[PDB]
Amino acid sequence: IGLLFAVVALGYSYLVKQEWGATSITDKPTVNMLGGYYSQQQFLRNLDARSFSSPQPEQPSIS
Amino acid sequence: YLVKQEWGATSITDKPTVNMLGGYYSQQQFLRNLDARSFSSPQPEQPSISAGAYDEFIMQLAAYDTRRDFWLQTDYYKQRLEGDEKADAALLDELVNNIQFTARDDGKKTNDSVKLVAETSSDSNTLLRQYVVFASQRAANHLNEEIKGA
Amino acid sequence: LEASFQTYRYLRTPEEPVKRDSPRRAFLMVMWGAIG
Repeated sequence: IGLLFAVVALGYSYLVKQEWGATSITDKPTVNMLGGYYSQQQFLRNLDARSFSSPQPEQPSIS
Repeated sequence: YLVKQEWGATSITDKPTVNMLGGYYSQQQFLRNLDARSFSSPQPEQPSISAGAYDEFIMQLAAYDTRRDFWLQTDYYKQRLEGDEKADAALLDELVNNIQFTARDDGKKTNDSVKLVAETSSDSNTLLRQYVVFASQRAANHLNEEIKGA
Repeated sequence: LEASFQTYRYLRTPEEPVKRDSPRRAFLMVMWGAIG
């Protein structure tokens, strides 16, 4: 009886599409690789908003 | 008798001294201690320079890519290469999974630790020392690039 | 403005897996064989 179930499982393994998995993990980007965007966001927040509106917000880093 | 013997070497590290950071300490203080606060008034909360350097060293020490590069550049792996691509990839994956990392927990106030596994004891400790040096070099390079961009 | 800039940093870079996660014929061999 065990051999029949073994053969059934073997055939099921032969029939199921094989799935290979690749895993990647990422983190926040470097300042250098952000490019001119870094300067174009600092012109918008570091000087404009705070000095000409005084909103006093709490915001994360550009990166 | 058939299973490959695995000897393990354990190291635990902490934040670097101010003296050993070199001119980087001055080059980051010129960038934060005077420039940002006085000429922008951002009012942020940031860790110490040594704390940031140690954080990046830990990030690059438990990073998988650092381990892959270290195992690719060592003679421990080049002399153990057979030639079959499947066998080579399996051996590289096993070698990188050999290195284990344990992060510090403030509840038990422990320290960051690494454990390296090799066939022999001499390789087990020599490779661990070389790996720590390689991780420190990569962290220093990344910090230098960050300084240049800022 | 710039057309494209990278907004990520690689710690785990994708690589060729060395073992399959699906079937795992030995796992299916032992499991359903012991059930019967």
